[PDB]
Order: sequence, then structure tokens, then C-alpha cells
Amino acid sequence: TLPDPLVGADGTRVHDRATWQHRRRPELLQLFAREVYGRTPLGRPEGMVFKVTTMEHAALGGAATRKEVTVRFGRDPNAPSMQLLLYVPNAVIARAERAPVFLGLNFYGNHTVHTDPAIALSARWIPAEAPNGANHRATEAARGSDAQKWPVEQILARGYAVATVYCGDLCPDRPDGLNASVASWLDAAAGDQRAPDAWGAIGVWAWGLSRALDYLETDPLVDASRVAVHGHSRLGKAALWAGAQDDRFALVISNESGCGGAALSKRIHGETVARINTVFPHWFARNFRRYDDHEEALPVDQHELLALVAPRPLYVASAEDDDWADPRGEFLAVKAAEPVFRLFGQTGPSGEDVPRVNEPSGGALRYHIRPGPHGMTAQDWAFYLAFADEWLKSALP
Ligand SMILES: CO[C@H]1[C@H](O)[C@@H](O)[C@@H](O[C@H]2[C@H](O[C@@H]3CO[C@@H](O)[C@H](O)[C@H]3O)OC[C@@H](O[C@@H]3OC[C@@H](O)[C@H](O)[C@H]3O)[C@@H]2O)O[C@@H]1C(=O)O
Ligand SMILES: [K+]
Ligand SMILES: [Mg+2]
Repeated sequence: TLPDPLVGADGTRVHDRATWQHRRRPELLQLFAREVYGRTPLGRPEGMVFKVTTMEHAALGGAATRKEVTVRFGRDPNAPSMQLLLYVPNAVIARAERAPVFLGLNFYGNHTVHTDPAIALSARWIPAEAPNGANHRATEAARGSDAQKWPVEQILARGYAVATVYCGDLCPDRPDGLNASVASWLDAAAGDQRAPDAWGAIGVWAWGLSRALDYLETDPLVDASRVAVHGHSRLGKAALWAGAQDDRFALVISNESGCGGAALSKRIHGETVARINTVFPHWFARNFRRYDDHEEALPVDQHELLALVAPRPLYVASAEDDDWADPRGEFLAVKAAEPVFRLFGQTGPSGEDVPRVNEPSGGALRYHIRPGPHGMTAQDWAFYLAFADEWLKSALP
């Protein structure tokens, strides 16, 4: 059975938004940091540098302004960096208005999100699984290879900018990637083994998303107060943790994030804690390994991570055949987080069990399940865009 988000660690019943925001949220944040994702050792580093390396006002046949930006995490040119790609809808810019933004990481490099031949090929290590990679280096045959997950033209046509960063800029997704990571640089522990409570890939990815947001604040073309942070699967685990830690994010989307994302760990279904740490030992804190086949001992579950987004709108979604992500456990996490959203006057899914396919349910706390296998599809995006329209525009200038 689940720990109650609205009962403090000392048994105090949380009945008001101030106690939630100033006592219970820090408690839960610290528990997830120590026991699941590992500690984020700092937020914004001193000396971040933003360098716009390319800027095309007539990208995508004139539909967008495209910018590529090197976001460096310190002033020394020897500091680590990530490469941000930004498409801004020219229809909005031309009205002298700032665009809201969808922001999320990509799996295989910025050049894979769109065929746009002007995108810089990632110069970083790319996993063997990437489509049409050669020797773990980016090739131009990989251009647009992950475009199915990225309906850029539709997003732009609906009035949103699209921003993305390759997750491997921050931590290459391989069990040894943390030694070639942002974590490796910030790790001043001269020692070898990362500490038990030290962050892994998901914490490093989530931190990169907040650094992307830092950049968007400075970019005059976009409204960084209206950023929807989104991710698919492992990068949706990152999007949830980024959205929970960084309340500047206006809206958070978890597309089939599964185990250690939206799915309840204490529900033993599909991927389990032991399975995810065995296969992906770099993703979480070593402390999370304490809960291998010991989920009953977890002091939190993922409904409390969802609750860390409240009262900002949160969308959790599943795929019908995606048993490994445990769709029912993702839905039940939403339902167990709902009392925190309700504390702030927001509403979650109507009813007690999984809604029917392609029938989203909920107010600011929303869920859908779509037909088909694990993935991120045009149907998901259709629902996300309607959600963003409601929460980043409705009664807004
Ligand atoms: C939910 O996000 C993550 C999961 O946390 C990961 O476990 C991983 O899940 C995928 C699974 O991954 C394998 C688990 O078994 C291990 O032995 C193996 O080494 C892992 O590679 O692979 C199957 C995949 O579902 C497939 O997705 C595509 C869909 O078209 C197919 O029908 C599915 O079978 C599952 O996601 O990766 C997840 C992620 O996407 O980040
Ligand atoms: K801005
Ligand atoms: Mg599970």
C-alpha cells in the first residue's frame, strides 16, 4: 500500500497549500533525490554561456525560424556543453509576439528529429541502436530518422516553438556514460566510484532540461514562462524529474515513462526496480538498488513524484500494449497523486479505473491511453497540443 503524499514524514496531515509547498514538497524532493534518482548537486551553474551558432529565418520553407545554440555550463571554453535546436513559428514572431514552447530531449541527436539538412550533425557518441548510425558516429543517413516522434510542422502550425537537445550531450545512454558526463565534470570527488546517493543519467538529463529553460529565458523569440517539458519513456522519466524539481516549467508531459517514471513501483507489474537497475545501472542512484525486489521498503512511490508537479498541469499517458510500462500502474499513480492536485482546486481523471482508449480524462491532471505498442505518436501529440492550448492560452492574452 502507498505512502500518503498528504501525510508528512512525522505524521503531520497536510491540509493547506503552504504546508505542502514549504514543508512536504522539500521532504519528498529529498527522498526521491536520496533514494531514487540521486542528488542534483547544483541547479544553474555559475557562468553559463549561450552562443547562437546558426540562425535561419526561413527554415522549413518559411514556416519557422531555426536557431542552434551551444549552451556551455561554465565560462571556460573547456567546460562541457550541450547543443540546443529551436524552431520558432514565424507566424507568431511576425506578430511581434513571443511563442510558448514544447521542450524535450531526443534519443539519437538533434539531426534525427527532422530531415532538415541544415541541422548540425551531432558530434557526440550515439548508441548502436540509433537508426543508420555508423560506428557510433552521426551520419547524414540518420537525418530525420526519429521524425515520427517529432511532428514539428504540426506543433509550429499550432503556435508553439519546438526546442530539443540530444540526451547524450548530457549523459551518453550506456552503462559507462556517467564517466563522460556532466556528472563527471561536476564531480569533484577525485575518487572513482560514484557515491551511493549520487545522481545518474535521469538526474543529469533532467538537469539539462532546466539548463535549456535557462537559455529560453534569454531568447527574445519565446515565452519561457509557457514551456511544456515533455519526454518519451526514459526521457519522460527525465521530464517528470525535471518538472518536479524546477517549478518554472509551466506544464509537464510523461509519454509512457513507465518504471521509475509514472508507474507505481510498489505495484509489481511489467518492469520492476530490480529489472531496471540491472539493465540500466547508470540511470538511477546506486541507492535505488536497495529496493531491488524490495519495493515494499520504498519510502515513496511515483504518485508522489507526480504530485510534485502540482498545481502545474501534468499529463501522463500510456499505450495499451505497453505492459512493460504498466499502463494501469501509471494511471493509478495519477489517481494517487490526485488528492494533491485537488488541494489546489484542480481535478484528475473522472472515475476509478483506466479510461477507454483515446478518451483523455482529467482537468489539469490528465491521462490517456492509446491503442498500440510503446511509442510516441501523432495521436499522443494531438492530445498534448489540446492540453497545452487549454493551459498555456485559454484565458490568456
Ligand atoms: C519505459 O522506458 C524505458 C524502460 O524503462 C526500459 O526498460 C526499456 O523498455 C523497453 C524494453 O527494453 C528492454 C527490457 O528488456 C531488457 O532485456 C532489454 O535489454 C531492454 O532493451 O524493450 C522493449 C520496449 O518495448 C518495445 O518498444 C517499442 C515497441 O514498438 C515494441 O512493441 C516494444 O516491445 C520497452 O520500451 O526502454 C524504455 C524506453 O523506451 O526508454
Ligand atoms: K525569453
Ligand atoms: Mg512496473
